[PDB]
Amino acid sequence: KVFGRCELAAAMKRHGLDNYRGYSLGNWVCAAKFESNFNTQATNRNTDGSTDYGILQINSRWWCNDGRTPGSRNLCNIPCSALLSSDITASVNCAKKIVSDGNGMNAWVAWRNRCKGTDVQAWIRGC
Ligand SMILES: [Cl-]
Repeated sequence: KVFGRCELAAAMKRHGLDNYRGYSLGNWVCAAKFESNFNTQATNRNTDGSTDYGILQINSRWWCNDGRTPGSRNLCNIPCSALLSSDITASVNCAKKIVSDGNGMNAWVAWRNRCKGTDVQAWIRGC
């Protein structure tokens, strides 16, 4: 599915991301916009043989297992395929683990480059 902005904000809020580990909701909405364009089925292959999966583009070298990535660590203990569901539960649960790992939201390249340092509250304005 392709979420609307406020629709995703509300779902992310129900799943406990607002202010999670120090990151207000607009961070998570901005990250999804620029990672997946709000599409739960987005996928992107990388040079190291990994793939990024789903609404938050979770990576198969470190976080989810896709069975085809060298050096897999599966730190979210989840098949990557579950991260392509239209239900965001598995992606949120893994995102919570990622953002707790010690480098905050910097794991999300698009957030780091395109959201961090901007007024991210604008992403929930009008919702
Ligand atoms: Cl998989």
